[PDB]
Amino acid sequence: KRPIRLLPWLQVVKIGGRVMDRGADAILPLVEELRKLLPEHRLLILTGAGVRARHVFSVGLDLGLPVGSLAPLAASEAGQNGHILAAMLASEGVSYVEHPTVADQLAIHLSATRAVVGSAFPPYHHHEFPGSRIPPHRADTGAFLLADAFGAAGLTIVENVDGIYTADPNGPDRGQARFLPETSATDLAKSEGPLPVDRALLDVMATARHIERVQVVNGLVPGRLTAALRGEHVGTLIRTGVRPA
Amino acid sequence: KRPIRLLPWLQVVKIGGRVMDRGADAILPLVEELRKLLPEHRLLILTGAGVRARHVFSVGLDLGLPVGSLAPLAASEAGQNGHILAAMLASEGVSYVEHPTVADQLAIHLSATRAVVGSAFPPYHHHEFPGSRIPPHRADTGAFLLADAFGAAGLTIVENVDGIYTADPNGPDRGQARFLPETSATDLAKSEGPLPVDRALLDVMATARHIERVQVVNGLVPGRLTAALRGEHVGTLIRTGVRPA
Amino acid sequence: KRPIRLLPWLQVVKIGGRVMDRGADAILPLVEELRKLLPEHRLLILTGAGVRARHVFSVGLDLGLPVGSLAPLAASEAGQNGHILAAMLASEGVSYVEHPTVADQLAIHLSATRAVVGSAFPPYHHHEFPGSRIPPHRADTGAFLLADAFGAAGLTIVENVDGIYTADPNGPDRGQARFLPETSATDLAKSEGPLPVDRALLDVMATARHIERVQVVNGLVPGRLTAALRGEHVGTLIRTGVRPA
Amino acid sequence: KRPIRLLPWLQVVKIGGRVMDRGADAILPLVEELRKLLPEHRLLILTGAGVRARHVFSVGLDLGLPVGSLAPLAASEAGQNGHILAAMLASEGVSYVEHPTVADQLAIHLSATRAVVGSAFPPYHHHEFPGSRIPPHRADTGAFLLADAFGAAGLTIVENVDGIYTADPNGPDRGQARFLPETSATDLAKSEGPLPVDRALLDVMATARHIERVQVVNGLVPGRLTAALRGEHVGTLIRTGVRPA
Amino acid sequence: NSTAELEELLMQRSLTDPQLQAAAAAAADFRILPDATVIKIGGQSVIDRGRAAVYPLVDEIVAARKNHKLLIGTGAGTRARHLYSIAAGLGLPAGVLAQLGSSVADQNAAMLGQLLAKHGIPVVGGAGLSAVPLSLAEVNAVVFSGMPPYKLWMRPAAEGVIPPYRTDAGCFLLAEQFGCKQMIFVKDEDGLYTANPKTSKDATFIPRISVDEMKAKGLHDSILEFPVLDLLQSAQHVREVQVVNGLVPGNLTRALAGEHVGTIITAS
Amino acid sequence: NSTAELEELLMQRSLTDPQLQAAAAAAADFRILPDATVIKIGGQSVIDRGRAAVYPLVDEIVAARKNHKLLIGTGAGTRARHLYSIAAGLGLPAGVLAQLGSSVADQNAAMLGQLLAKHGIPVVGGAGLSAVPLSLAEVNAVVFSGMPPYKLWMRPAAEGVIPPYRTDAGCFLLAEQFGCKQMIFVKDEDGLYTANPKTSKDATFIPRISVDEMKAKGLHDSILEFPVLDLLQSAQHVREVQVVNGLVPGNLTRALAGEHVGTIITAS
Ligand SMILES: Nc1ncnc2c1ncn2[C@@H]1O[C@H](COP(=O)(O)OP(=O)(O)OP(=O)(O)O)[C@@H](O)[C@H]1O
Ligand SMILES: Nc1ncnc2c1ncn2[C@@H]1O[C@H](COP(=O)(O)OP(=O)(O)OP(=O)(O)O)[C@@H](O)[C@H]1O
Ligand SMILES: Nc1ncnc2c1ncn2[C@@H]1O[C@H](COP(=O)(O)OP(=O)(O)OP(=O)(O)O)[C@@H](O)[C@H]1O
Ligand SMILES: Nc1ncnc2c1ncn2[C@@H]1O[C@H](COP(=O)(O)OP(=O)(O)OP(=O)(O)O)[C@@H](O)[C@H]1O
Ligand SMILES: Nc1ncnc2c1ncn2[C@@H]1O[C@H](COP(=O)(O)OP(=O)(O)OP(=O)(O)O)[C@@H](O)[C@H]1O
Ligand SMILES: Nc1ncnc2c1ncn2[C@@H]1O[C@H](COP(=O)(O)OP(=O)(O)OP(=O)(O)O)[C@@H](O)[C@H]1O
Ligand code: MOO
Ligand code: MOO
Ligand code: MOO
Ligand code: MOO
Repeated sequence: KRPIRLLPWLQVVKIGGRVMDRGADAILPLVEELRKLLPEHRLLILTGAGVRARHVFSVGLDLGLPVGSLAPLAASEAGQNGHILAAMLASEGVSYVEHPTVADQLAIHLSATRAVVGSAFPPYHHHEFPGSRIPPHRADTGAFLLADAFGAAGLTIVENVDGIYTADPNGPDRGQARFLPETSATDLAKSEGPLPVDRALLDVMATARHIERVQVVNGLVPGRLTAALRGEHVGTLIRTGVRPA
Repeated sequence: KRPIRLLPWLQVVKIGGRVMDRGADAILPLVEELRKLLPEHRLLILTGAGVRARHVFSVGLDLGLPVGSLAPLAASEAGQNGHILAAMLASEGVSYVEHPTVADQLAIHLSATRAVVGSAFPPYHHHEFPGSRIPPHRADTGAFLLADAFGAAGLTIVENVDGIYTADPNGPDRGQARFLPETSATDLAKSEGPLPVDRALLDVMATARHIERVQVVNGLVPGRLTAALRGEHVGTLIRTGVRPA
Repeated sequence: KRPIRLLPWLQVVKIGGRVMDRGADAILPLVEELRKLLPEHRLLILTGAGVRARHVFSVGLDLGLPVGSLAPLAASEAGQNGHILAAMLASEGVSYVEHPTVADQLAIHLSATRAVVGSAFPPYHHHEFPGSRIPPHRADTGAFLLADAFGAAGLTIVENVDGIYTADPNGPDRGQARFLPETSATDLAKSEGPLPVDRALLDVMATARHIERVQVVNGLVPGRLTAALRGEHVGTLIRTGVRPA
Repeated sequence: KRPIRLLPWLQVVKIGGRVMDRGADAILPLVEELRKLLPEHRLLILTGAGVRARHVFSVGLDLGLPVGSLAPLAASEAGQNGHILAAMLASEGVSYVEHPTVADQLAIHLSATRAVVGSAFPPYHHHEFPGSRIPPHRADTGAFLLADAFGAAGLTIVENVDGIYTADPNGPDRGQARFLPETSATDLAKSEGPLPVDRALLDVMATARHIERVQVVNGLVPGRLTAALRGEHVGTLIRTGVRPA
Repeated sequence: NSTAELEELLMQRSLTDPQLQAAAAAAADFRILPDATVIKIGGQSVIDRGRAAVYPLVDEIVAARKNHKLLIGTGAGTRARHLYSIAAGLGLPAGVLAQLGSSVADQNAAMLGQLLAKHGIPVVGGAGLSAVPLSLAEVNAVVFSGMPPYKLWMRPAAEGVIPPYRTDAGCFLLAEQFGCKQMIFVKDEDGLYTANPKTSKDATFIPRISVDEMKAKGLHDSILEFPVLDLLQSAQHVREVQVVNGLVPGNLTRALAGEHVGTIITAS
Repeated sequence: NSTAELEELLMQRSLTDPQLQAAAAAAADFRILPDATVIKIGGQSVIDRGRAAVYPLVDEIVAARKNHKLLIGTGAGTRARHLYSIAAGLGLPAGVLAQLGSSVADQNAAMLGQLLAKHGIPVVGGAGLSAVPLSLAEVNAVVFSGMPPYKLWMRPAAEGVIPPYRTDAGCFLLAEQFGCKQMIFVKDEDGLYTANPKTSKDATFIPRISVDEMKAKGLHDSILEFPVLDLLQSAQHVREVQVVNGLVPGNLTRALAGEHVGTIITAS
């Protein structure tokens, strides 16, 4: 049978780095929404990296550095977004916690307080996999690996778009981009073309043990994160191909 | 007069490594018993090392290593048992905490949550005492040093046997092994022959300042740990020779 | 406009190292007063260094060491006073926390428990400013930098004197020493002569963003700290020259 | 010696009924200020009666009813204001509690939650004192009787005016009305003319055992209640003539 | 292709974008420690066997480091299998078992490190890496624990809870990350055979084979962790590995001298 | 003046006491690393520019460290400005922005460190300092992040929330603390001019100037963080600094050889 759930009452929320990149205009409403959710859910909030990681990839690739050097450089930017978000929630008892604390002491920290913030990037560091010059295991992938290892009640991915489209809705082909309210990880994995989630997220969904669905929602629209944490369908649902016990 | 009690409301429970070595068959009932005790007591749960430490002693002694090299190698195994036990209790808000946190921040952690798990081995490390090639200050000894330094309400040692006998009840002479419901540390120290507790435990009991008695009980019998934490006599009581204030 | 307040409900209390230097006679009543305050306020209690830092300055200056070597040596003594004070409050759930925890996880720790203790010295370390051979950014200065960065409700400085006088009331000129119930940081900065607070405290008050007044009170008089935390005037008030929003 | 303090860490806040009478325009900012204070103080918030009590006095006096009939009729209106204020704070865990609960179970309720709301009127009911046809022991008086009996850290009276003036600042003589930043209860008692506080408040201040000062502040100015609870002087201070122990 | 084209894509496209991925592939390729060799010392196959296996290898390491820069990683072995057994029986997930196994590799690095300390060779960690550059420069060798750092973020295997990336993968990925010139796995068999030589009596020795040939022969999971074979086919810097018998005196030395002892497994 | 007089004052007077302060000033003055040079490599002016700026400087560092002991600190650059912008827009205070900026300087030290690792040069930290004495002794150079450690205890500027003590100040204070013989700021301009040469077309080059002269000329906040100028006037050990163009091949080398390239700024 499947492994037990370590924290079955946990909700994991991953905040895209590009949401953070919009500054106060996006962050202040999101902080106010998170504030209202604290009495409703036990939250692990994990931040991605955003545009600064693109800059350090540009410099690092120009210097020739390998993918295991670029992975911790990008992870740094996700940690900085986590410190910013936690500071905004400090008066509610929320702090940023480091990766070892997440891996080993999350239960005591969520007993102390209603939510903690950490980095969504996983600590693959210099042991990132080779093949692409871009680190594959990024923020979407790390947040899902954690949520599934914990057996959490859900993972919600909060982005600057409504969900997944058939083409980049901010890209060259944005005119033929059609919104997908629902999809499976296996169908996405067989498509080519860009996605708002790591391609490695689809691979770890194939070996998942607990989480059956992950919703991608627009954090720039107040109320969508709240609705998603109640299971309401307000973005794109990704079916992992976990099947019930 | 004697030193103050730092945490007079604390109960310390040491879990023998060989209980953990029995796997789910022993661990699952013990976890269920611990779960029920969390609302009754403030617990520091400390794990011993068990058979893996015997293996690393075999390798280390075969390589010639001194007792200060073997001590942290065994301590590692007690930390691993602590991570396993804490994982099973994570959904109750229980986490493993490192030795510095135990020494300096136990009060805040037991304010956050009902119980924490740590390693019972003390951090003697490369400064372990010479004389025996086997590290003397092991899990029973470390747990007692901590409980007494804190001025804790009790220390209960949870083993895979009912208590102390006149001979190893799993050993060659097991036929003449008689159960001892009660003994003193000074009488045990004058005996030769094996015990289910570190011999150094008897030495630190002689210099103890607070804890008057320590009960050894069978963790493979559901309900004995619960009864021992209420002071019921269900295993072997060891009198430390602390005398009342 | 001014920066937000991170922890607007926080009260910061700095305990002079020389209060700690008096031993049980001063510490026990202060601990009993702190115990009674825990249900009234959310406290960050920060200890100074006292006479041991004078000794290590004497040795370090005799060896020729520069001001960036002396600064962490003095900070050590403030950390030791913090460990002593926290031990006395352990049974109330109070622990000492390290500088990184103060800077990054204070919110979760004050959610776990009513008060934490840390070092008042700031981590300037080998990057202390040159000019004086005595480290300028000491315990009063660090505690104020923290309280103001957090936007705390107050900072109270607990000393072994009633407040600020016109001369050292334990010094050669103590006969002409007149008590000052109220003063401004700018007026003190223009005076020469010794003070019971760091001169660098007056400089950081000039750039402060939130805290308008800081009270210096006698911790050797039971009840004064309690009264000061309610805003009662029982020592010397220092006006920072923050002006209201 | 004087009686012990039952709840020495309690802050009592009395909200004038006429503040409540202004509706959302006054209530919403006050609720937002109270929300921010909940993590800073343990609050007993007590509401007065306002204009509806004037209406029921008009009807009751027209029917000839005695002062012991009018007293519980006015108290009803203070209870209604308390239910309104508590509803606005419900999502913060705040509820209205009845007079018996205040008198007997306040400690457990302030352990459950950060603040509770009750009626400021005391339960004199049909045993109100004769002499005036207007019940003398009203909301200011009841709140002070409670705060002093508990030995609370303070009582703050939150009104629709800045404090006490030499004449009614909304009345005929408002042109000669001079603001009084500080006064004593004994000096007010010897004056004739109207006040923003019950005259019986001055009488119970003369027999008080603990509370030395009570501040009257304008709840229509955001931030004044917050400042008053830190002891800042932002309205009229009334000295009770309790003198220190 | 140009720096500015790559920077524009990096700013304007998702990292998932195939066009970005392809411009990133054309970037220059810097090797961090190109003159170093990574050696894995097996936990079950060497260190668990005690003095008779470890002492001759210590002597070879000490002799080798005069002419070779060495990063020596340790395996885990029988204590990790015991931990995996306990934890799997409790239903714990692969990410928890991954943390447990690392502690056993750490133990083994500490024991090996103490035998090498008098020759100046440190166990690294603490600093992670940057104790590595100084040590390699001065003493020509360092000892490290071979388990990857993934811990709770370990991807699980398709079936079961045993962590799929263990100490063969950890040592391999470090060689690949540093761009080392050579990767040697030190085990307790001469090399790869057509069957497990401990189970099968007529297995045939294979001196050289590619990953694809190994898969076509049913040898995906034999003398190396099978994910390592896929990592090798993806690698930029280490495109072959050598498996040698550490129980044969001098085998490590001879492999470092370029002798074809053992089995060479090629990415293609 | 005597040891006993100083000890008596240290025991009996506040550290604020002018008489104590003056006896402390007469103490002996030990330089910890008097033969070392601190070099700051600019974040925006060098590392952000990639290979064309960094690779020639790596080559100079490698050549220089044969005859010179070097402590090489990194700046932060455009990613820190982005973080400052986000955080300032949220109303966060200078002490929070200080922590954010340090992470960017750490990134830059890691990237520079990886290009130098094969030459034995470590990135230090972890140990803080005492990896420094051993590395300097053996390999003649170390890389460090240039941001001061003040973090949440950063004093704010008179106006605004940008941390006033950044990587110019961090590197300067380390040179001053260690009593180093020389402090070189490596930027992207030849030195100080009478105006910003990127904004003004007819600015005039200044080979040598004192802090007071710079203030009298409106140049308090130009090519160095302006607090550094005040730190320099207070310094005990480093009483002048040199600003050179790292984009000119050999400029660092020539500055280490005593050539007057660039601008020398004197405390008096
Ligand atoms: N098919 C698609 N559907 C939706 N968005 C897409 C698609 N292809 C590309 N995108 C892009 O993905 C962007 C979001 O993913 P991106 O990695 O850029 O940011 P992020 O998730 O905030 O970053 P991080 O991974 O650091 O958290 C969107 O703004 C959108 O333009
Ligand atoms: N006189 C004795 N009475 C009872 N048990 C004894 C005696 N002498 C030896 N023993 C043995 O002690 C064993 C338990 O102690 P042991 O050190 O082996 O395990 P542990 O306490 O679980 O290990 P750890 O110290 O790592 O926690 C028992 O199973 C028993 O066989
Ligand atoms: N003008 C003054 N008014 C009041 N006290 C003064 C004055 N000048 C000097 N002092 C001295 O300052 C002393 C307290 O400051 P000091 O630095 O000595 O101790 P502290 O604050 O306990 O130490 P730390 O800074 O390590 O916490 C007083 O005991 C007093 O003698
Ligand atoms: N001397 C005075 N100074 C200040 N206000 C005065 C004075 N005399 C009369 N008042 C009036 O007192 C009013 C407030 O007291 P009032 O009893 O009317 O309301 P309240 O306290 O809100 O009611 P309740 O007692 O039901 O809580 C003010 O609006 C003001 O006009
Ligand atoms: N086809 C094969 N050829 C050679 N050896 C094989 C083959 N198939 C399986 N093996 C087994 O694999 C073993 C080597 O892998 P093993 O995991 O034991 O080494 P290790 O590196 O010591 O592991 P760890 O370090 O994880 O303890 C050999 O002892 C051998 O019995
Ligand atoms: N009077 C001046 N003379 C020369 N340069 C000036 C002057 N005034 C301003 N500057 C500017 O200062 C810049 C150097 O400082 P800058 O902060 O860019 O360097 P940096 O050390 O790379 O910063 P960081 O490391 O903080 O990113 C030059 O590019 C130049 O445009
Ligand atoms: O990071 Mo913590 O580990 O709030 O006791
Ligand atoms: O120190 Mo912890 O290990 O704030 O829960
Ligand atoms: O960080 Mo602590 O120091 O989870 O109580
Ligand atoms: O029933 Mo009580 O008597 O909600 O504390």
